[PDB]
Amino acid sequence: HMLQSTPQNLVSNAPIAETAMGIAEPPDDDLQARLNTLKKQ
Amino acid sequence: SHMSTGDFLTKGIELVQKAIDLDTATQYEEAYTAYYNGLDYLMLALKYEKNPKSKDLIRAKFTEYLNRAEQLKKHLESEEAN
Repeated sequence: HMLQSTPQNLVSNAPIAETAMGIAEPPDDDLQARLNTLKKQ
Repeated sequence: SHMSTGDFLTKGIELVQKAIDLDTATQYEEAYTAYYNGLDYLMLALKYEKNPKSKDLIRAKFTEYLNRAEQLKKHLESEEAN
């Protein structure tokens, strides 16, 4: 088929535009660790 | 040899806002790439940020977008194997 419903495991934590708005006017170790893992391939 | 004049925070946000638009459109391949681009800038904003309240907020947002990017990546690994 041309189209498929988006899977429920992707829908549930879908962003709303509001999340990234109003942040800025135009502990860190495990975060850098996860980012290192995320970028691969 | 290059001055770092720009705002990494607002650059990171710009890229995440694009990712969110793509994510909403179900364009997950492009969204995933946009998220990780945004996160590289936010990570540098975090590393260099001297205001603790600002660091706290950046950390909270970084985590949220990182959680989502990780979900997309698993989805793409799944489509790729299948």
